[PDB]
Amino acid sequence: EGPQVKIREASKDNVDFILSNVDLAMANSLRRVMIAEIPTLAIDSVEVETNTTVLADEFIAHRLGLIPLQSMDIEQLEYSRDCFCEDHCDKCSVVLTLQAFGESESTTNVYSKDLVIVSNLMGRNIGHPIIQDKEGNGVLICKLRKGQELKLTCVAKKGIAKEHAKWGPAAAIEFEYDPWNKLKHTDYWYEQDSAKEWPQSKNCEYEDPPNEGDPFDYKAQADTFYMNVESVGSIPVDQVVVRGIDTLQKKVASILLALTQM
Amino acid sequence: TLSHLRRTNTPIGRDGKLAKPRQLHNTHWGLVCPAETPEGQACGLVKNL
Amino acid sequence: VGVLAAQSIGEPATQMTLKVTSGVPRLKEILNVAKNMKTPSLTVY
Amino acid sequence: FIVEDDESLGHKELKVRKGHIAKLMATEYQDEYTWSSLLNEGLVEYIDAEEEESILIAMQPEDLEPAAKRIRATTFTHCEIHPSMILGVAASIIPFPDHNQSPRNTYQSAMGKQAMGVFLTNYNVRMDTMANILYYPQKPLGTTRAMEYLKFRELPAGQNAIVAIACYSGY
Amino acid sequence: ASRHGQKGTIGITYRREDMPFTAEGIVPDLIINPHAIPSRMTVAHLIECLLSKVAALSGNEGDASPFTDITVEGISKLLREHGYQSRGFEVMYNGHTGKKLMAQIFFGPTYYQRLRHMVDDKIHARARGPMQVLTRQPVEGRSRDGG
Amino acid sequence: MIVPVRCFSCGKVVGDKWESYLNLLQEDELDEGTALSRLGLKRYCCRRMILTHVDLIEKFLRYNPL
Amino acid sequence: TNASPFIKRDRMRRNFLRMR
Amino acid sequence: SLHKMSMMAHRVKVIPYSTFRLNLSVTSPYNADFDGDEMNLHVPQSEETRAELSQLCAVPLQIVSPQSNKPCMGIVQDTLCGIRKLTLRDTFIELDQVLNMLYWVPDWDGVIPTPAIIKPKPLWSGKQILSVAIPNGIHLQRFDEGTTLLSPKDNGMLIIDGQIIFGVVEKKTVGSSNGGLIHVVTREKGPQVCAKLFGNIQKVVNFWLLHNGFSTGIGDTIADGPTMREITETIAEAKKKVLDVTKEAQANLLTAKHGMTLRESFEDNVVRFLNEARDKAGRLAEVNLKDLNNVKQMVMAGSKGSFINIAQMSACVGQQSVEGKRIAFGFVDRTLPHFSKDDYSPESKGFVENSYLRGLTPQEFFFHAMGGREGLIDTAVKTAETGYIQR
Amino acid sequence: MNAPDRFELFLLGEGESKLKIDPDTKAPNAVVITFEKEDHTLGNLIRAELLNDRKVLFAAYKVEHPFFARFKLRIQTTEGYDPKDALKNACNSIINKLGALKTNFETEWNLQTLA
Amino acid sequence: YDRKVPSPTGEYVKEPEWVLETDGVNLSEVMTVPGIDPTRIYTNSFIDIMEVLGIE
Amino acid sequence: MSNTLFDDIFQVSEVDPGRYNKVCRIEAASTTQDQCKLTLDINVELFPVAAQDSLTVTIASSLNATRSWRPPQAGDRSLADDYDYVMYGTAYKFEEVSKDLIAVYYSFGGLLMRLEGNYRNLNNLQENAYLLIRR
Amino acid sequence: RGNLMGKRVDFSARTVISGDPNLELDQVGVPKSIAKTLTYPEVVTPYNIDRLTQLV
RNA sequence: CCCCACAAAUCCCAA
Ligand SMILES: [Zn+2]
Ligand SMILES: [Zn+2]
Repeated sequence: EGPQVKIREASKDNVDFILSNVDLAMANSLRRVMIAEIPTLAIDSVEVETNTTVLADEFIAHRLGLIPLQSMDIEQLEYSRDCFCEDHCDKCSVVLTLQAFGESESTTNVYSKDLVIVSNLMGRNIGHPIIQDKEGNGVLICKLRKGQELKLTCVAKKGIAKEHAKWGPAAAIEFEYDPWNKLKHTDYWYEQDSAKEWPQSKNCEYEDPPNEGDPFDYKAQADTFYMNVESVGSIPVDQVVVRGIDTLQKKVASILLALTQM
Repeated sequence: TLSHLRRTNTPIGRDGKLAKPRQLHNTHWGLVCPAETPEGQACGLVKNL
Repeated sequence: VGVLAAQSIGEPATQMTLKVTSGVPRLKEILNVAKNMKTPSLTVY
Repeated sequence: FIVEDDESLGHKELKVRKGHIAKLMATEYQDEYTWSSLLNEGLVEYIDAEEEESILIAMQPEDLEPAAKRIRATTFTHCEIHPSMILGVAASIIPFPDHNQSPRNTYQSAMGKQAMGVFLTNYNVRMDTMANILYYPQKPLGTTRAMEYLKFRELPAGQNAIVAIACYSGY
Repeated sequence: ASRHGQKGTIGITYRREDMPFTAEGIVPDLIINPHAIPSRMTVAHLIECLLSKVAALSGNEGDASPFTDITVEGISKLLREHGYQSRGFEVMYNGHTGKKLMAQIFFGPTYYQRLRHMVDDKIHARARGPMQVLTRQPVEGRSRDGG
Repeated sequence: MIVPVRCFSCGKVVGDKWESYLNLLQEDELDEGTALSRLGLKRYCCRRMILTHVDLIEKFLRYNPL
Repeated sequence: TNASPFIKRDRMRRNFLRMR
Repeated sequence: SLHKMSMMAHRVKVIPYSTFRLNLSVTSPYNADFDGDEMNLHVPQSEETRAELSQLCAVPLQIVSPQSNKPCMGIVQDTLCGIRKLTLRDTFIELDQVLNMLYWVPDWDGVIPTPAIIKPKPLWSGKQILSVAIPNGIHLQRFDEGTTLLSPKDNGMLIIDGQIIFGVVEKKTVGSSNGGLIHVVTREKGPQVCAKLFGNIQKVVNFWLLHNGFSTGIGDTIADGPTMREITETIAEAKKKVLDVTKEAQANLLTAKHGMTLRESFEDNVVRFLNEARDKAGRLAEVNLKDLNNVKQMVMAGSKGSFINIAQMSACVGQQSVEGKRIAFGFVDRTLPHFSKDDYSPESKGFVENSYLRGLTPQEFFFHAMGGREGLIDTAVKTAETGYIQR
Repeated sequence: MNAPDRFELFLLGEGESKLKIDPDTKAPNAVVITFEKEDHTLGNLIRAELLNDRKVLFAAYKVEHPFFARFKLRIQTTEGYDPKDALKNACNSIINKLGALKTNFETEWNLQTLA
Repeated sequence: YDRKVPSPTGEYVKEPEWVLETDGVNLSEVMTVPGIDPTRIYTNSFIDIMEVLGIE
Repeated sequence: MSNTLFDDIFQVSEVDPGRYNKVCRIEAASTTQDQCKLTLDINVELFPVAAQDSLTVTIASSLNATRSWRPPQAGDRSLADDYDYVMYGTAYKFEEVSKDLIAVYYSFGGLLMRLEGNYRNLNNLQENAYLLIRR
Repeated sequence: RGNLMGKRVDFSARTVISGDPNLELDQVGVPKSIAKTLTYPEVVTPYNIDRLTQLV
């Protein structure tokens, strides 16, 4: 049909696949769209009702603004700015609260699973902080001992990655083409030998050797790209790929309709 | 802070001469650090154990 | 003109290194005589 | 280090041996040899700045004691305990100060004092006019053995980053 | 500033989407002018970078030890056996296009420290402010909004 | 201070593994190398942090404020 | 040809502790 | 402020992200790097002041320095290295790139020059496209020691009607120089077109570098094995010659050159021999150096580097100096308490043998520190002195 | 701070569309298009795929400054053929190609569903 | 030393010659000693030239 | 409107790399002419050239203030293109040696070629021309 | 010297500088904060009446 | 308001 795709392998967190019948610009644009503007949800505004811990407040706020959140149904709600409401109605916001008590005599930890959903979830799977480990403990926030208290109110809103890294779902990407340099896009610096002074890519075995002295195929064109995509965990990976394709095509359609309107 | 305790200073003058203890000396070996000095109008005057 | 010449002769005042005496002290001596020699040598043909 | 010219084992040898250092390690790991306890029995001796004009020094404990990477008499009396100890506090931080131009080391020695990080731990209690504290200090991957004694690794200065040496065309 | 007098300031900031990126997907934290190397002639900086890379790979923390036997060759051998180019040069991609970069780039981790001179403390402007009492001239000092 | 979250360079979540990383070096007497390798940090950007982190809240908290 | 590129404090601590 | 420059007028385009912002070309006249410099501004109030400030202190009519009758302006480090990279016979470029970089030049004629080659694909020489930025009606001939009108070494430079014919762009041709291109265009056409020329050249070269990329590293410095072994044996033979001269001196028979004292002749001879060793070793290291090296490219291309720099990094440094007289006997009869007394061997009296690549030795490190301190203090005093003289 | 703000990244301009038209006077049938609130991620793709067409003569795009998320794009082609028609056909090609890619991807991934 | 000298055939050629360099200053006598050029003499210390040759 | 100005067959003596990975100077002697000498710069990477090889040359003033170069026009391009090395440039200097042998110097972007021989003291040009080489 | 030949002035500012290859020689980048603070007088004309009115 | 400290800034080079 066109740009065929072949899958290498996949896991809970990462996907490897081959991409064929594509031009370099399209692949790079895909990389950038996954890495830049995939929509998700993150904590944005925090209300420090009372702090007692040795750690600073805005410090804690910044740490909170980084825990990933469940975002499968992110498309359902809308941006706060695009909403006719004032002050973050339920249609464009989610509210989180934290309760940490320094009760014991040993240091007490505070994990992402401690904070709980408060406002109406309106029946969409949103806002659950991811717990990657088998121990059900999210990333550590802070610690307390016998005398400290934290009463925190957090509001999570839409956001996107390109304006700030909080909303970045990808956090890891890879890109390869012509492991054998048959396109000769670049040479290799070398003090003594080009071959020995460089290692061999794991992608080498797929494409053939350079035929050992064949005349330079000037008219050959780049293709057969090697992708590795690993998500933070805020959302399944096939989801991020399809959403990236969707947002790119939505952008193109928007520019086309703007052209038509003009 | 540690680099402010073991500190020395000598009075020579306001402007300064250019053939006298500003330049390092052989005797300084292993007693005063041969690099930890300020620069400008006090170079070679303040020195560090 | 005079200011321009003064600035022109004052620019290389910085970019200089510091036996026949030369350099900044020699410039000061010649520009600031100071009837001292420090190098009274004279050529004979 | 004091070096006895005489030696039943042969040519020449510095007096201290392996047993003493083993005892030192044992004393340390106990958490009873002290540096003083090294001094009493004649193993190391203080030297003022005046005496050196009557002493010959061996840089390495093996430089000439018995009979490509880099370039390397028989009447020694004292051997340097370690050359890297000719530095001061600030210069000790510089990794491989040998491998760069000296004025550049002086530039860094002066400048490092103008770096933030941590200065104590009680700062939450200790009022002051001025104070700088950064979020996530990191002990540098590169380091010398010295600043361990400087408690530097405990209280790092900055944090390391993934630098790239290139001219990416703009700035 | 680095640990070798190579001071400097930030010019602008990009983000990942267009910053140059490597095969493994690592993107650099910051990039400096290669021309700053030879004129200042600070070499030890590069050794620090290479050793730091190999230490991070092995996990075993590195060593500086001003006067010792550690030389570059062992570092290169160990780094190569870990599976990278011996001298640390690396294939590099252009974020804007994704095309191969014609040259290669030396690239690894390095220690820095933040200095005391934030621009906000040093910006200062004045237009028709207070005058000095004795001489009717503009007053002194940025804090006192001087000229 | 608290171990950082969301590795600077890449972005992978870090800190959840930190306490796991500690006990790996306590009762398992492995090296940091194999510790991280089993912990699963291929890229070294996620790994530099775990190597060079310096806990300070441990020193802070063991005061007795109020 | 490592020539001792790395040093460990806790490992040496434990090794000499078991040595004692 | 030192001379007529550092005082230039400027137009203003207001910018976010509070700080100043200026072109790289004007870096040198202000003598200001970006290491954390600070810079002043003055705003005129009336109309007369604005007019005369526009007509006298504007940069475009300040290109040529009256103090040295050569342009104080000139393109600088990055674009200089890049344009040297581009202006090589062995380079080429494709449609996709050339279209964009043609669109980068603001006043591009909107006409694409025909490809220099067609056989499998249209391509272009870097010279070919770079000629576009050159305004038409310019001519220049260099002929520097090669240039047989069919220049094999490709040295020299010739331009006809604003179109490159042959040569490699160099600081000796495009930088601040007596016969520089900028001088020619300023004197010939008009002392503002040169500003547009600066902009066009900078823009296009920067764009090409972006997609080319250029760097350096440790592997740049390291040299060939047998060659550095030859360096070592050259140092050794120099040492042997020095020792032989010393032996001859110690037997009381010597030249005893006219006028100066026996010791003076000895010192002169040994210093001469050591310098001969150093520069011969540097020459050998350079002639070794591969032509695909980056630092060699950089140094021959101009802006930054020297023969001395690569020599010191690769092969040897040379003895440190303290006002010419090499390091004297601080202690009695020795320069350091790790040496036997009364020795004049170069290592004993402070000759740096090793190179930065391997790293120094404690003594050599100390001597290097001495030299650096000397330089620091001498400059730190001369600054105030020569400022007084200047005033 | 009173500068143009960070919202220029993607938040569209106020009182003006996502684009503006202007015909060049230097070449026949030459049109320059100003785009704002985007950058390379779109311009590179558009220029490359437009250049894929052979009925077009010349296309190129650039970003004036990294501070401002705006970029320009210049097109002229052979006589008769309107450039705007060319670019709209180009967008159609893009959308079709990416849609095929997507559908193929879901087909593959569902096929690769473990077990 | 060497001096560029007009060649008898009408050119220039670098030609060796012998010069005397001293370590002291005086003019009222050295101008008189025989066998010496009375014109091409010159001294670093210009003040003596002014006192002897003239302000020009 | 497009006619050849000079055609000949040349035999190459040898090839010179000149420490350039892609371009090499070339030189050849005429077969039919006993005095026409040739030197030229050739992109060997783009096109193999061996020593002791026969070469064919063509001037080709034009092809049957010119406007912008047209894209290759994947349709018909019925031009003087039945060769391989088709390329363009400009002459810049003329020299009369031996009072009879004229020399012309052509520049090619950065590439150069020099031609000799004395019978077409007028047929050869003007500043620009093309160049056609087969096999 | 501190008051007559050299003195404080008004309408001035000083910050840190950085390079830019996208800005030609005669121009200079200025932060908008300065433009807010630094000012300049104009006189009302039948030419600038509209622009000045809008600006006010 | 002065006096003292304390720091930046002139960090080369040419071929
Ligand atoms: Zn709402
Ligand atoms: Zn990471």
